[PDB]
Amino acid sequence: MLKIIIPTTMLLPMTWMSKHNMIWINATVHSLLISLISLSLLNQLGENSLNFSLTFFSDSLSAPLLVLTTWLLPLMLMASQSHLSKETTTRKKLYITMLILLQLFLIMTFTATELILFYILFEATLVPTLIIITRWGNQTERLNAGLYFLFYTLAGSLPLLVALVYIQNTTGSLNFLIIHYWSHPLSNSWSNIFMWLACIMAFMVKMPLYGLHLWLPKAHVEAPIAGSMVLAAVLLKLGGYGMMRITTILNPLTNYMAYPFLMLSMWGMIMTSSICLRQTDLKSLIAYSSVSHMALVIVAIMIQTPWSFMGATALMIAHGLTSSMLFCLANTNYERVHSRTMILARGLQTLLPLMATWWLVASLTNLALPPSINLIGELFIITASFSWSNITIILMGMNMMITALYSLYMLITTQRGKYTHHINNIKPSFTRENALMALHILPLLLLTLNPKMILGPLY
Amino acid sequence: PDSWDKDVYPEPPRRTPAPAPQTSLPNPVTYLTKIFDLLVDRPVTLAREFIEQQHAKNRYYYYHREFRRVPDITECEEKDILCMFEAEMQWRRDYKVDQEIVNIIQERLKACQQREGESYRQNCAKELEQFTQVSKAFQDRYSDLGAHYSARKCLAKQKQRMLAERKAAKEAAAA
Amino acid sequence: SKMELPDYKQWKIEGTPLETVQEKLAARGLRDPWGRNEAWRYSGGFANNVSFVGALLKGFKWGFAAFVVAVGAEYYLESQ
Amino acid sequence: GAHLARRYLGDASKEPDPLRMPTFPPDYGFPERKEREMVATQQEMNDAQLMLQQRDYCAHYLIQLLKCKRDSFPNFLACKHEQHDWDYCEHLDYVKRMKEFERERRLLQRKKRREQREAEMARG
Amino acid sequence: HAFFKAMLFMCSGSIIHSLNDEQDIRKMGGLYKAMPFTTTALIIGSLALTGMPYLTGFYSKDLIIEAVNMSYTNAWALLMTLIATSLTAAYSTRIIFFAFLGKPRFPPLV
Amino acid sequence: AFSAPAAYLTHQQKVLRLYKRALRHLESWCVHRDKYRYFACLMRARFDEHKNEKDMVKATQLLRQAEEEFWYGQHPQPYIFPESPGGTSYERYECYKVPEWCLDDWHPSEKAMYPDYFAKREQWKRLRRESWEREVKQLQEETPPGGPRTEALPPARKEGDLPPLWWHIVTRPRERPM
Amino acid sequence: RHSIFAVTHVLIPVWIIHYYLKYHVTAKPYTVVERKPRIFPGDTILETGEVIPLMKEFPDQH
Amino acid sequence: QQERDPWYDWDHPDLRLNWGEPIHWDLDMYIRNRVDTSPTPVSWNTMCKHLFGFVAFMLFMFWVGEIYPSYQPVGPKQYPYNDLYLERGGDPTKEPEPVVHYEI
Amino acid sequence: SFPKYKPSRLATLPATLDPAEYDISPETRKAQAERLAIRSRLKREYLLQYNDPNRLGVIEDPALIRWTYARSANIYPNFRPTPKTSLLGALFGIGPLFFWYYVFKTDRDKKEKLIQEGKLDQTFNISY
Amino acid sequence: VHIEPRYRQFPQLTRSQLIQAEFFSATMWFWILWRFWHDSDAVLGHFPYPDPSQWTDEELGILPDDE
Amino acid sequence: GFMLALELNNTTYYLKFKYPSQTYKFSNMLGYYPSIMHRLPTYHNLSMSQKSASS
Amino acid sequence: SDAPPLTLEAIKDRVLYVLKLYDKIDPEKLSVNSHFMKDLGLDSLDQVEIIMAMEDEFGFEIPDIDAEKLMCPQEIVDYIADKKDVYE
Ligand SMILES: CCCCCCCCCCCCCCCCCC(=O)OC[C@H](COP(=O)([O-])OCC(O)COP(=O)([O-])OC[C@@H](COC(=O)CCCCCCCCCCCCCCCCC)OC(=O)CCCCCCCCCCCCCCCCC)OC(=O)CCCCCCCCCCCCCCCCC
Ligand SMILES: CCCCCCCCCCCCCCCCC[C@@H](O)O[C@H](CO[C@H](O)CCCCCCCCCCCCCCC)COP(=O)(O)OCC[N+](C)(C)C
Ligand SMILES: CCCCCCCC/C=C\CCCCCCCC(=O)O[C@H](COC(=O)CCCCCCC/C=C/CCCCCCCC)COP(=O)(O)OCCN
Ligand SMILES: *OP(=O)(O)OCC(C)(C)[C@@H](O)C(=O)NCCC(=O)NCCSC(=O)CCCCCCCCCCC
Repeated sequence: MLKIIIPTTMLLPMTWMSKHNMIWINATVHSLLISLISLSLLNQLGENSLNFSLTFFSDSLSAPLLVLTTWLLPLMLMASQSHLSKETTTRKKLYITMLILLQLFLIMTFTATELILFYILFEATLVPTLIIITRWGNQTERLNAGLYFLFYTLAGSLPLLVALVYIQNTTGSLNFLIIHYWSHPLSNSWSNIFMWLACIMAFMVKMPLYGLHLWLPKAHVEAPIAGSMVLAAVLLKLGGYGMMRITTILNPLTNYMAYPFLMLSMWGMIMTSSICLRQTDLKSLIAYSSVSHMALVIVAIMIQTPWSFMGATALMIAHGLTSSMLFCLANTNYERVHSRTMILARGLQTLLPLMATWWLVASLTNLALPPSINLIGELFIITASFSWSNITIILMGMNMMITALYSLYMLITTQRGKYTHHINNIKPSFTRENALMALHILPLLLLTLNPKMILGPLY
Repeated sequence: PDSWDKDVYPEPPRRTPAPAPQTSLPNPVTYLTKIFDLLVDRPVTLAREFIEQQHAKNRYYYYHREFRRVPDITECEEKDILCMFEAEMQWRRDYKVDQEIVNIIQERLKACQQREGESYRQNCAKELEQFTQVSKAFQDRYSDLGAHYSARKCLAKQKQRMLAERKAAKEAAAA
Repeated sequence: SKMELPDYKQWKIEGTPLETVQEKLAARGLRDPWGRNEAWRYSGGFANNVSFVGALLKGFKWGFAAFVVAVGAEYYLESQ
Repeated sequence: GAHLARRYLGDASKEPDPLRMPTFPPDYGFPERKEREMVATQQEMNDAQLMLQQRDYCAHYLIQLLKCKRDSFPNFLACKHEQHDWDYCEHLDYVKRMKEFERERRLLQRKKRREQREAEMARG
Repeated sequence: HAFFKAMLFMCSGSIIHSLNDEQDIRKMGGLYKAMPFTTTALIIGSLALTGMPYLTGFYSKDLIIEAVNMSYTNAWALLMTLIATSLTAAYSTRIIFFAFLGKPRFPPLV
Repeated sequence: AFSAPAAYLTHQQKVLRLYKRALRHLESWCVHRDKYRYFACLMRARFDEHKNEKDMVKATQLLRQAEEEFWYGQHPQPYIFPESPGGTSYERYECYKVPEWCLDDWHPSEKAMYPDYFAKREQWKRLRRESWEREVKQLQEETPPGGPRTEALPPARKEGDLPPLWWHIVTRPRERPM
Repeated sequence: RHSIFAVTHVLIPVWIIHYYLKYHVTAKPYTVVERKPRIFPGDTILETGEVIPLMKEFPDQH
Repeated sequence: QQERDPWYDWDHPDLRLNWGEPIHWDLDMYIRNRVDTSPTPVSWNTMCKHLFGFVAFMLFMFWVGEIYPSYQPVGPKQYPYNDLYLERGGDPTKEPEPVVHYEI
Repeated sequence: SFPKYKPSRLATLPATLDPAEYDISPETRKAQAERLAIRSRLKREYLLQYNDPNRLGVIEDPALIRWTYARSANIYPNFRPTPKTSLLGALFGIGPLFFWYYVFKTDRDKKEKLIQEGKLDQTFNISY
Repeated sequence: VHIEPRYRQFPQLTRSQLIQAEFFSATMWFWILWRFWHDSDAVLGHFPYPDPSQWTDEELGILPDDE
Repeated sequence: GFMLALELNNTTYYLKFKYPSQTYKFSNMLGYYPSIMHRLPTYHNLSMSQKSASS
Repeated sequence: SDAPPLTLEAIKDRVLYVLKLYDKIDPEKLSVNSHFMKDLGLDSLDQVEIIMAMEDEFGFEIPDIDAEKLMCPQEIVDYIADKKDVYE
């Protein structure tokens, strides 16, 4: 596993020893090379994971997450170099250092064998994101949003630590393999109920679960393009990965304690999908759609069936790619008009046709158009929920109806109609932005031909 | 063809009727079939025979991997991790093999339904019975284990089923 | 291209239902000042139009002739 | 339908119910009924792959019609005799069904009339 | 239905194109002689749609009606089907009468 | 759509608008031409019946009842011209309308084609640039100190001037841009 | 140039499809399943040479 | 936004808005790609009455026609081999009750 | 004389049927003139920047910023806990959750009770 | 083909379109007449509807109201 | 249907004008289904999406 | 193809053609610069019908606030030319 970690570490002295006009080129090239190297982890087994050493291991669940995390960094560098042009060399290198540190922390988090190390890295990921949001954000709210990002997570994650060090004091180990093999049932008691709550809510906050989701429309909106990209694509999936990992020790209590969270998630799908219909901010609309999509993965993990787990993995990967592309597309318009109001700039299909095509593809993939992996994950989760309960089909389908509504609306408001007259500074799209959307969307369509690569260990 | 086994993928003797014409009009289907044979089939078989001659010049083989039988979870101690790991791997392999057996039976059923045409309800009772038996066995073994399944959970399910059967037998013997 | 408008003095309501409208309006003490403007809709090739049944039987005569000649030929040819 | 008007507007007990019919034994009035004869064997019907609704007492004529279709394929105007025979057999089946309907109807209007006459003969 | 419905729509589009993107039948006058081919095509299509015997629609629609008439059917469904069969000819007559018969009602620049 | 609106519509304008609307809806009802002419003459006689009413209250009441009668008797599906706000081709060609400033972002290879057109465009741009200050000064001097009471704009008054705020009116894309 | 279109858009695709079906698709069982041909009385089997007996002496109500 | 004059020279013709004028709290719902409050030739609460009455009458007539179906004066269709018992599912080891059809 | 038209929320009253346009006062004319003056001044202010050759970018509309700020950032500072607000929030945020919980619990208890006594016809239910 | 707008006159017509329309109308009518003369039973039926009142009580096996 | 449609269409040639009946208004406005179902449910959903769900 | 490129002379010819077909207007006294009120002695209701006749002639609708101002055929021709982007 060190063959991926060490080059990511070497990215730092490389960036700090590069020329003032050569940091972006070298960083992008070597991050793409690291992604190519990380592609080798997709060769998984059918019975047990890839145990590299006592500290790091890779399963079929963490391999696609690793690949996506390594792939996102070149895209973040490509999207960030536009608005950081007037920045000084030292601060450019500091921003690239923040991105590299975030990638390294995510790489170590997705492969840690022991739960305490996983928690340590999973919490260490907060610092670079907070620094990026609160230092390179554009508006005055970026400070407050930062606080919302910091204290929402910690208030959920601090009890988790108290749980973890407790478990090692009773079972003797926190290694995932030992925990899986030596699993024991959870008795129905208040102490076990609160231990279940402590081991779960830390991942519910990061999803975010409906009710504890207020930090996301702030953090995603006020963050820069790379911050929002890393927040939507990868940082939201940490909760899902941790919950899928830790639900082993929670049975059979998960049958009883999941009802409030299940109800919250199935109603939050409708609530957030309806909120998306009336949103004057485009970035806020994308952020709320992210919560609407993550509620489905919450339900899938809670119902605890193999089809649900496969659907959750596929939906996590697909949503990461789709949300990253949508945030990039919104940022392209923002860098022209310097406003996030959706109705300010209209009829952009006439002026930017290829960008309109990118918008159409992103919108179609967002609403789970078959045979995209978004649709595969959504349909697997729907079938698992229908097996869990038939009446669920009333809600999920309703959500689908709303999902296609606010998506195409978002496409109609910005791309169709007539252009606003007073705006006259809409320059043709650069090759960098078009390449960014192409690199966002081509793997998304490529993953259709090989879905088993992103279906998790339950395949 | 010899690519697959005919005992595992059976089919009826393929009775077909000989052409018996009644009118003097020409058959367009025969003319088009001759055109397809002369224009499409012959170049394809020529290219394939060339490819086969090329393949025959380099003959190398690949082997089916054989796995030894290791003790199951029933023979492992409570906290002995090594035999537990080996038994769990063997159980996962057996689970995959059972899945593929169910897949083969389902393929038989699908081929039956398509082949028999309008008499599929009567001429495919054997396939339906085989699928019902295999599905019942698979449901008894692996159903309701859920995610995070293991050999221990399957053993517990089998023990519970055996207790239920023993109680039912004792109740029946009291009459 | 290279065409000019027809003479405007030829548009007379004579022989058209605009005469009927003019008479029923004169029976009320009123006049139609725009009657000529519409006379072109009743003057030339638009003067006569077919009815619904005649429209349905557009090619009934020729088709019936073909049908009867074919039937007469076949009936006498069948008596070999 | 007339029968619909008579059943729905008149007395329903005087006319048959199509769902529950026939309500009388097949030998209630007939002195001797011979069993209906079927020409095509089950194996012939199975091999011809006839539809289950198409597998009726008129199946042999349908088999002949299908065979004549397949034999003279390019001339799709040749099976007039076979199609006519199959249609005539289906027509005979339909008139047999109508005969059964009328027999059942008049059996019902006869039975209740006899019972009411017996009751009236026992008034005093 | 595919055949005559598609060709009826092409006839409607031909009329619309020839009348300067005008789709209201109130401004379509006498096109029986002005557009003989489109007129005959729409007449044939309306006849086929209404179930004229031995046309394309006769071999399906009339058999459908006769099948509904001899089935254990909801009586209201049968009655509504017959009324719809009448209304089909009703609106075909509307189209033909208001698009091809009478006097022209379009702008004079032909 | 070119004329600046007024603060209110006088009685005469309201009656004229009602007359035009009633005639249009009557034509929608009376499909045939001669019937429409007959009933349009009837409606014109009905309107002329009270052409010289001097009682303003009575005139307003008559207009109110006429409006009520029209609203009750309006056609549910009135005829609309194809390019009218309700027509089938209202905003059909807006997707083909491209603003002229986009031509400033063309690559020099694209501007290599159509050289005379871009020379004339440069002449037009110079003419626009050279006359902006005079138009601003004219607007400042003509406008009352409180502000413009209406949206009407004054024409050019000197010899070498252009009417103020003329660029976007003159440089409209087209009615059929493609 | 007379019929170049008919070989680049029909002949090459049908060659490729026929090769893929004949030598790859049917290499696996049950990939191409055909409906059983209809067998009528009096038919002759091409495999075993069997002759299906006639349909039992029609009543001949003509 | 649909009720506003379409012949006015709006600053945003598609949205029918002028620059600087106050914007309705619910503009995004009235964008005229959406909910319309334009006056109708027939008043509300009359269209509702007509539509609900038509739908209820249709449903009640369909239920009545279900209660009073339409059929032909024929008996049940007769099938030769025990009502095609072997074809209709099978179970050849049962020998069901013989259904007997006689000529009439 | 004719069936009267009555307005509704989704079918508003037409301008021609509104009596306000048929009872005019000098103050009404003054109000209309003032509205026209405000609209004309706004139109002039917009057109001056719209036709400016030096201007490059987007003309900033204070009304749009006010609309977005009121819809997003001005809501909580102007919120007060009232019986109406508390009741509406409690209902619309709590009632649906317990309603769906009751529905799903009832259905799942029925299904589990059916499973326990072994009458559900779970044949061919391999995948879940 | 090159025809001009006429402005209140009947539009110019070509021989080909008129003869094609007439030919196709005649073809449709000939087809209808030919099929009717050959396949009348498809419209007027082929078999007669029997009258149930004409069936005797001996054909249907009906006892003479005394048994 | 052909005959009644033709007769009522030829009726329009007469010089008589009368206001439409309620049946014609129902038929022409598509049974008031778009006029109701595209306005009431859409308004209620779009109002609840902001008044309660968002605010 | 589509409609021919109509010109200024065509618009003027059509406008004068429609006006000459109006019974209240004498064709001889009618001119391009003839005012509808001063020269021809018409009223406002007549002007509305003239505008409607123009709309039916050219197949497009003129808004009332623009229609009230057109007082001679030359104004109508200029308005139609501005509508249809006719420069010659
Ligand atoms: C074979 C044995 C069977 C023999 C049967 C006996 C012989 C035939 C029976 C006669 C049946 C009707 C025939 C006359 C057609 C009507 C034409 C007409 O002028 O009508 C005048 C008038 C409309 O004329 P208008 O407004 O003055 O015209 C304006 C201009 O002309 C505007 O001009 P335009 O150019 O726009 O044209 C407008 C349009 C006409 O504009 C219209 O839309 C009005 C026409 C309505 C047609 C409705 C016919 C079927 C309706 C079925 C409804 C089912 C139940 C629904 C009830 C829901 C209750 C809420 O004109 C047309 O395009 C042609 C009209 C269609 C003619 C062809 C119709 C044939 C099919 C119907 C007859 C059935 C024959 C086959 C049956 C076979 C079965 C065995 O409508 C009516 O007054 C009568 C309508 C008939 C049904 C309405 C029933 C009363 C409604 C309220 C009842 C009380 C409800 C209380 C509350 C209950 C709550 C539970
Ligand atoms: C906005 C979203 C934020 C996140 C929301 C998270 C939801 C947390 C809720 C936890 C779900 C279950 C917790 C406890 C399980 C059952 C709870 C109780 O209602 O059940 C009864 C419990 O009985 C009584 O109700 C005791 C609880 C009453 C006191 C608790 C206060 C609950 C009020 C709601 C507080 C709001 C929660 C969120 C705080 C911010 C069952 O009766 P009993 O058979 O005897 O007990 C069985 C449990 N045993 C086995 C451990 C003994
Ligand atoms: C953004 C908001 C997120 C909120 C996160 C906080 C919720 C976490 C839930 C409470 C965490 C406390 C659990 C600590 C770890 C549990 C480990 C454990 O099992 O210890 C239990 C003890 O469990 C406890 O003591 C925990 C009691 C709770 C103490 C702190 C109260 C905090 C609030 C609790 C209720 C709120 C929970 C939901 C919060 C909702 C937020 C919206 C048993 O220990 P023994 O003493 O050995 O008992 C067996 C031998 N007789
Ligand atoms: O000639 P101008 O100078 O242009 O002005 C003429 C006018 C008469 C308007 C003006 O000079 C004048 O003096 N107006 C006085 C007020 C007045 O005339 N009040 C009466 C209103 S007219 C009226 O009542 C018309 C009755 C017809 C009802 C119309 C509804 C149509 C039914 C719907 C058909 C579908």
